[PDB]
Amino acid sequence: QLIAGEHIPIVPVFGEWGFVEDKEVYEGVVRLTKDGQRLRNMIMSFNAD
Amino acid sequence: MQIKTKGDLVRAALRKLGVASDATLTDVEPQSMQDAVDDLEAMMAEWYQDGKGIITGYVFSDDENPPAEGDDHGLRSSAVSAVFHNLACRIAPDYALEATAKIIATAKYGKELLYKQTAISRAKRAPYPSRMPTGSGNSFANLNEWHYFPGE
Repeated sequence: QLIAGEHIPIVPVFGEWGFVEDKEVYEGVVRLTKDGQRLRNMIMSFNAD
Repeated sequence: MQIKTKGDLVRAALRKLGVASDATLTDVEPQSMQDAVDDLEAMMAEWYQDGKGIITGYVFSDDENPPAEGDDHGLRSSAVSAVFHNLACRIAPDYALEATAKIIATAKYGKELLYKQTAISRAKRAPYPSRMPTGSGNSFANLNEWHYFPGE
């Protein structure tokens, strides 16, 4: 089905975007704190125990 | 080893005590030897707490085959000295005796040396707790969604 326009109607928004080795990588602000936050959750749970 | 049977172990224990040996002019009547073999079986069974004690390779005699004496003990070359020194210490009270200080020291040394290797094997570290994160630097686990250690 032909649609209107010359461009694909989907617009993407990227955060920290790039190519590492012919492979796309995009990152927000959360991907990089998961380790510290999981550790903090674990230590707080140990202390509550 | 020349000491290959439970009775050989008992004979070595008695010789260490000085009660009876191949050179003596008086010997223990075989009921005494049977009692000593029963003492040895009881001691070894108490050591080997149904698989959770001291591992030696000792083969417990079966009641069907009648004489326990004459059965090979199955011990390695390095456990015979410890076992028969402890046996001398254990069956000294039958003959109104007290094992001498050297025999007691050798018995302690032999028992500790017997448990040394099994202790080294049993000294193991438990796995990571179930609430321990795997880490984002492991790549494979992060991509497989295995973010936490299983545990137990």
